[PDB]
Amino acid sequence: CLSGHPTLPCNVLKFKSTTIMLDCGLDMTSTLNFLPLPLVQSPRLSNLPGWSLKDGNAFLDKELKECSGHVFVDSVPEFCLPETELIDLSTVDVILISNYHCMMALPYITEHTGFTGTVYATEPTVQIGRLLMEELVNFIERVPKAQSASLWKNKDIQRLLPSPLKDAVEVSTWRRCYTMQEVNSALSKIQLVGYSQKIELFGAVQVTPLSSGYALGSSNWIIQSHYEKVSYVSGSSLLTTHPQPMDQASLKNSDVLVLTGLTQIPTANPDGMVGEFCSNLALTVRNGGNVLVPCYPSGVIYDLLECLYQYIDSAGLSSVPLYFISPVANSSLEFSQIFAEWLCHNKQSKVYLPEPPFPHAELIQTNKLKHYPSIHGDFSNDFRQPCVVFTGHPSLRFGDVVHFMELWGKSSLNTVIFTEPDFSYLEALAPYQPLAMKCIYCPIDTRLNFIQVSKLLKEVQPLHVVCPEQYTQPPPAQSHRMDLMIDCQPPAMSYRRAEVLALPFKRRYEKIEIMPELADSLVPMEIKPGISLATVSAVLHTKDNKHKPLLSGSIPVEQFVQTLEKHGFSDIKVEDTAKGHIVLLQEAETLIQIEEDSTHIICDNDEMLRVRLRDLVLKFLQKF
Amino acid sequence: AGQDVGRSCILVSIAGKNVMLDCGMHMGFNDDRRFPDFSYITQNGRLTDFLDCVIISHFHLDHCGALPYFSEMVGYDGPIYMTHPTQAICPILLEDYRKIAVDKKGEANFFTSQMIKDCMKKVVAVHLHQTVQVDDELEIKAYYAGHVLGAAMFQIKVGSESVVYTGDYNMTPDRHLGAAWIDKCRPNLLITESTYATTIRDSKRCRERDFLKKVHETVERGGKVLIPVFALGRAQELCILLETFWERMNLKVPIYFSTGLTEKANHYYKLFIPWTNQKIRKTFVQRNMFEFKHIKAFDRAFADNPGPMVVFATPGMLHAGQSLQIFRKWAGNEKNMVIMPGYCVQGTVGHKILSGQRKLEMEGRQVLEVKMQVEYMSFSAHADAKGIMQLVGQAEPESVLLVHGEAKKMEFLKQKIEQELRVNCYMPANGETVTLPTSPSIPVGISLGLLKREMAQGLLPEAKKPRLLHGTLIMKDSNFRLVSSEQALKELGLAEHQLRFTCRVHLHDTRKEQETALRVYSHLKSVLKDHCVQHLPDGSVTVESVLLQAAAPSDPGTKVLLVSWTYQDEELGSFLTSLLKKGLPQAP
Amino acid sequence: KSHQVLAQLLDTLLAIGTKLPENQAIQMRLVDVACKHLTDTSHGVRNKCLQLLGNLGSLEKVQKIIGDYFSDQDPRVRTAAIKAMLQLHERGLKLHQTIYNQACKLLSDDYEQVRSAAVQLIWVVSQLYPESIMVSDGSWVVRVQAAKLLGSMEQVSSHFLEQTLDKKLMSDLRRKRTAHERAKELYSGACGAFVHGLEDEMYEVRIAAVEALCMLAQSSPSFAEKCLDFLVDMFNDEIEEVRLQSIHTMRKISNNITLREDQLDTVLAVLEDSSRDIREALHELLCCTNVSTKEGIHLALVELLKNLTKYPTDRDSIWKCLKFLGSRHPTLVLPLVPELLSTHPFFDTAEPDMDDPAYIAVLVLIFNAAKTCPTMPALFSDHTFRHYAYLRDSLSHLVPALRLPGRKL
Ligand SMILES: [Zn+2]
Ligand SMILES: [Zn+2]
Repeated sequence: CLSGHPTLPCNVLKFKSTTIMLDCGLDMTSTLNFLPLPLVQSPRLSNLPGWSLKDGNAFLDKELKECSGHVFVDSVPEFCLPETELIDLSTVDVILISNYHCMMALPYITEHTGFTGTVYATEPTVQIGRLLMEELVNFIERVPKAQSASLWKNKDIQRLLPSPLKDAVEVSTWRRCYTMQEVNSALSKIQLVGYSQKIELFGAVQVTPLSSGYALGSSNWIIQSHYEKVSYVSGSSLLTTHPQPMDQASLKNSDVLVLTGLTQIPTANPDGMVGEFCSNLALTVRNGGNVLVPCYPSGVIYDLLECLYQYIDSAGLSSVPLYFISPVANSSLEFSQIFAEWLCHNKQSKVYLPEPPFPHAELIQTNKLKHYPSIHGDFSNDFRQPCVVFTGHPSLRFGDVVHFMELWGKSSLNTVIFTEPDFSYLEALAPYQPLAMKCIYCPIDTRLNFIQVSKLLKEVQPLHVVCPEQYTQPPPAQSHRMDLMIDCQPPAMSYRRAEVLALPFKRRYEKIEIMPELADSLVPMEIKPGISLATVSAVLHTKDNKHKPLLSGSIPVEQFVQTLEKHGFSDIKVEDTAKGHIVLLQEAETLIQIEEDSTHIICDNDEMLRVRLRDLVLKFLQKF
Repeated sequence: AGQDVGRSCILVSIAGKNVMLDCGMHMGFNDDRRFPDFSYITQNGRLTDFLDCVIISHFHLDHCGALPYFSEMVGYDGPIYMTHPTQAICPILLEDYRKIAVDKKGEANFFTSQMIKDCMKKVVAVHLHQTVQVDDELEIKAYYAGHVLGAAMFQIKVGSESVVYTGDYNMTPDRHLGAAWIDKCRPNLLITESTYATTIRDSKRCRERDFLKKVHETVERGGKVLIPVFALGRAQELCILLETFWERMNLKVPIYFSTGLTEKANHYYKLFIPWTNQKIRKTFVQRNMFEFKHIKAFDRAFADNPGPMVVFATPGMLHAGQSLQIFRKWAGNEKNMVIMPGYCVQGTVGHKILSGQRKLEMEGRQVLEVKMQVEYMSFSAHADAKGIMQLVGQAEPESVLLVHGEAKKMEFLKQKIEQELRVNCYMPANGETVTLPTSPSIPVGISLGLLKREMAQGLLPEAKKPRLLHGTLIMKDSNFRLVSSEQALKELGLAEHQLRFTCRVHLHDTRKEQETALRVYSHLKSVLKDHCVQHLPDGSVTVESVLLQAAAPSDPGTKVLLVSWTYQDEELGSFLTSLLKKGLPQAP
Repeated sequence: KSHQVLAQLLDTLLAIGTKLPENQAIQMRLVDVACKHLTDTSHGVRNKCLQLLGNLGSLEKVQKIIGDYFSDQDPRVRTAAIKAMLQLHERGLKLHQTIYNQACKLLSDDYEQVRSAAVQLIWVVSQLYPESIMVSDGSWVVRVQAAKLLGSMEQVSSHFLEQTLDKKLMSDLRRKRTAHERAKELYSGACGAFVHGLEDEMYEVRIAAVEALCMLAQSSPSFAEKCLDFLVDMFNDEIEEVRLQSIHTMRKISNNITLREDQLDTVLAVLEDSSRDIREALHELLCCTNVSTKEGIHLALVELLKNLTKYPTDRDSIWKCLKFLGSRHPTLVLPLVPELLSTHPFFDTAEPDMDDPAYIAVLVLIFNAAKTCPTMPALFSDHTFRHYAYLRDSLSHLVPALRLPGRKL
């Protein structure tokens, strides 16, 4: 006997690791670690120069925490992981997946503690996640220096001594590595799951994807029992409409409406930010040197790719090619080429060489597009850098962007324009602040803007909507509301708050199959009898008609004496009292008293008359 | 109760299912060997445009031929939607069929192109396992199966009634095929397409072995190997295997093939590339399917009988001109190989000439002299003998319907059903053409149980009692669905009727009330022991549901005992009402 | 009170009783009885008390509880039951033979994560002892093959079935039920899963299939002559994993086998790509095997010469494999001696290069095949004797000692 309660161990607003439990389903939503957290350490680079080696000494004879402008750790970035301790992984059956993003911490919970069950997701997201983990481990294992940061994690009494932004986060269990074993031994468990499937896990609860349009496979799984509408939302967008835009034809009478992904930037304009980025790239290619745009692997970068392709009809002349440095670049390109069914209905997925998502990237490949998906001796043909280079990277410490930043660190000649807003200003450029670059941070991101979730809640008319984080308060360095409207009450979640907001009391299943029985007559409730021997098989008690009801109802004395006379009885004397009626039958000396909701019969030693009177009085009421 | 009114038993299967007041025509087909008699579908059984689900099976016209041509007469804007891969192959195949047959002054076909264009772009695509929103209380889900790289079965669920229409499902795939999936839904009506029932399917390795050895034997004698197949059908495996053979032996042969609009075939095959196996998906960076060598020649006009040459004709059984006009020269030569990669019905020209017609005309009193080594393989990739029994053994069906068989082979197909009588014995009735075969289905109503039924799960487990699991919670049917145990009294607005059956038994005894009280107390602990009875201080006894007191005595020789029992255990009291009637014991 | 509280308490009891004490006298038997008497109503502690009683072994005599619970309501509790019964198995406990009958009701479960363990259950109950019953000889193998035939329906329940059959093949292995499995049409066995389990799905089950194949071919000396064809024709799989596994399963069965025309399908794995880590395995395979005629010997020799002139970075492996080939069967090269080296009956000219890495291989092959040959120097040239005299005195790990009349000792 339990209820649904989300046990979330994270306080990340972009990602989520909620676990919406149930009575017998025990389902868990997507689980993700802290991706933007491993940036305070030294960046992982090859061919260590002399500039990033000799710096200021540590504070109080540490010899493991260098300092150059800010605090840094010269060791492994030491990837973060949520607590996930007060819930054992031995009673878990399935883990949910998001849009190719929520598997960075997936192999850490598959072959470590528990989770011996199955897993359900779609093909494009799982393939992009595989490529992401592959490029991540490829960027980690290059120059694999040993861990030398296992001393400041404990003894937190002195952890608050260093400068801020370093002691704000605690250390519970961080793994820092994948060893190329669980990452490829855990991927051989995924099943082929499409959109709106009928997998029917555990024989009672059903999940139905929604396929919201944000990226290639932004599916919002909707776990639901016989009578329940638990809705989980990972990512959605109502402005791009290219990758099968979101539809609201199913989530009408939702229950909890777990909303996780948000935009976090309400002041910027997508069209305006793309326009200013185009102007910036044009003005920096007109004069100066090469251009560097540190971006993520395949996914969100495709709109920027299409914009820079269509920008060739502007003041920017030719001879401005595009380099793409990524170990999984060719695989990502061929996967975007092969994946075309997950596009829009007729706007994008036309199949007549007009996919408008990936075919345009190959249509312009014959004019000026050299791929070169490596850095190990491939640019020896021509080296002048009149181009723009995009290097995939999980963060600003693992990818090859740090080598290129140390290559042409001179300012007024290159750009450091970013595309992912899941970082900061003073910490992201902390080891590179002794420069004079423009430091532009155009936030390319469209994830359920505040102007969209408002109209979504208006057209949904929801109830008991749960808020993911404590952002119900106005954000810092801003002067506005930027909150969500709730009629009943605004909930709250934290690192270890297992709040219970649900009550499924086995509403209606009944395992109805081959039910044939009589039906009585009444005003509006035609009651009937039931059958025993349910013989349940799997989450369904199919109580079929095969091999004690109580009584209720007032019995009239007038109809009683009428049926006594017309059945064969005689010499029956009836008198009245203050509220009841007393009837005497001379045979066997039967005395019967009928009061308001009361009947009492007294007779002598006789069996046949007793059972006769019993069956005569029992057919005057309805059986319940 | 479903009707499942079939329309064909040998070729051009256009069967329809009429269930739950909903008529769905699945894979409306038409014959390809006729003359103003069977060009279109047999639409004489219906004169309206009311359909519940118009779903086609696969690409080529053996099962989907009229749904793209006869749409001008019966045009609907509803369930005419199809799956996703049936959007680019269908237009080009109907185009080449028109320019091959309808362009030679045919009897009746699609004349105008605007009607074709609108009935093609009016179709809505369906993704993998995408449950399309039907009219009401209906769902269509498409599974995966590798037959023509884009074929799939559909399951129509209309009120606890699921019917699976599978088009030419087969096992043992290859590089250009996939594996069939059933999802284990346990349906009730299985309309299957059985083609190779008695002929057991051998392994594919020896198949490629005999194919390569016969190709080598034909090339050793400088014979023209002209293989006839569909435009974009089961010929992809043929061309890829002959390409691998050519690169393995390193020969300089021609190895030409018909154009058949090849400027878009590779594009359509490599663009989606989703209805295939994994062997092509893992290595999509090497271009294993497209971008081939030694097969870039056109055997349309440059195919002259001069030396050993490998040609690929775009015809199943030499329909109009592909394998009939362009292959008539290499038919009379003693050294000529004509490999057939399909097995059509016994109504075409090439199939009839290969079967038993060693000397027959082509069109009208043509050259009948034809001596060669024409031998057809089993590369049709149709329903094999093992896949059908594996499916009927893994699905546990209740009714098996055989459609799209043959004329005489169907007589043996039912014999295969006899084998099913040992494994999946059920109502397996092979309906003929235009012969409806109804079937009786269950009710499967809908109810609504409250939380009280959960209490029935407590007494069911951790107990040894039988035949008593849910002997409570009487039905409370109303405008809505709801049953309860005690909440019915609350929702109907009344209380529990107090029923207390009372009798006054007489006992013959002259002893004291305490004596008879102790006597009846010791007697109630002898015949029954599962009932707990306590003694009151005044000198009476009371069962957990029955009370026994002593009324006013009198003749003092008789004692009057007032017994009272509540209706809840009334019958139990009846049993008690029996004991005092078997007399008084002789021990005191 | 709560559902998770009882599970946490049971886990604490298991951690406090099945990790330190692990003994008798109310250390492993009292907790098991307390967990068995703490049953629930609906999926409360069943999945937990099952592994509780699993990790607590009472004594070497407790199976009736799992026997009657094998027909419970939730199918996810059958998984806990089967893992607990496997934990009881791996400690002995004298498993009875009746469970196999119950195992029949586990073959048709209509669910996942149960049949993958049901095949393991039938394998272990067949491998316990084939008595007390035809007579458990080649009987459970038919059920295992029938369960593994539906490989396309589950990618996890097919590899486990093959891994279980790998050890189940150690039974009597009647030929009537073994020879008919290698064909589609059965000749009691009425299933396939041998010629239909390879080209069906991803290679993670093909690996287990060929593992079971080599495991059953190592024990039984027969069955190899009819499976070597199938083991050879599975090379054109365009997968970097199946190729090395085929090399391994052929090297592990390199005994009492023949090779007449199936060599071209297994040697061409070196021309399609580099295969730096597979080339040594292929060379080790080609040297330990036997060749029927001299045509295969000539083909292997010209292919090794091609690999040498195309990749001279692995000449040591080539010399070692040629040494092994010459030591295995020296007679098969006797009718090929005047054809390998360019010699003339009345000219004796065209002396090849000394430091040529193409002729030293043939020289060392001839010298290694010259061990048990009756008259080897009868067909030698003039410089062959001095070449042998120079190679023998320079290296001894590749050129053996002979009895040439020109040399001494
Ligand atoms: Zn067909
Ligand atoms: Zn077909």
